[PDB]
Amino acid sequence: RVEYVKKERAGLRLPLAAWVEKEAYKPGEILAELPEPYLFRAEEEGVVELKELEEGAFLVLRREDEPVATYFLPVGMTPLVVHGEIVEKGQPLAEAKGLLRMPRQVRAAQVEAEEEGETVYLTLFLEWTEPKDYRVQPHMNVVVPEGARVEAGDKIV
Amino acid sequence: HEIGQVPLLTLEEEVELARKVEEGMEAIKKLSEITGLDPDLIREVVRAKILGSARVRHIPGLKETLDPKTVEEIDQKLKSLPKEH
RNA sequence: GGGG
DNA sequence: TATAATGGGAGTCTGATGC
DNA sequence: GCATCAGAGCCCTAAA
Repeated sequence: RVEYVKKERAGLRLPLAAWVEKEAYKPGEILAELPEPYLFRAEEEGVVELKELEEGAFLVLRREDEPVATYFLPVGMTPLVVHGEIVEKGQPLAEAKGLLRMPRQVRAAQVEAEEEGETVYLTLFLEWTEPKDYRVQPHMNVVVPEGARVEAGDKIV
Repeated sequence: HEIGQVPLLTLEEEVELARKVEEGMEAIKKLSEITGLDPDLIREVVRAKILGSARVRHIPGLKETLDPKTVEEIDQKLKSLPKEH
């Protein structure tokens, strides 16, 4: 199993009377607490590319094929869209109910925050590992040790 | 009874050892080029250290009498190689 | 297998 | 020199002396 | 005690 390192910029919008202000979020840390359920809505029109992690999700809007937005859904936020769905500006992507927290496998390095009306929009610099499994057959030998650091192109088996 | 003291190989282990034997021969071939020695002489020197000090004798065809002095001298030329060699 |  | 093959078969009575 | 060993008559014939 190779856990691949991904470092990406993803956005989120929350009420203000519900988000806890921090400069970074460690895995598992509570991001916000909502008094009542809040509907996170699309800020762009596009087709949805949905990427679901172990816990938490990623949502990526693209028009034509150019990605116009990358949103981050923490734990406590249930996607209301399915992969490859057309959305219009303003329709709810995900419901956020109660306490929402960082997933266990994903972090938040730098956190930038803008304030608009009664909501905050987080530009999150997120780092996480996405697992992929490879099967090794009897005539194959693994040439790489447990915990090795590999770049693109390195031989594993 | 003595043969029954070595367990039979699994398909993986059989392939692993076989793999290592082939690779080692290729290594001795390369080690000959780098060093300017004789592939058989190198092979017997490599083999001498693996089996241990127990078995040391002149080998028919090797240019040098293969006594502890020569296996030390030649082993020291092999260990004088750069990390990649 | 026999002879003394 | 290349499917795979991995553990064997078989047949009196004396006295002296060292474990 | 019990096992392991090395002893157990001579010369001759023919057959293999």
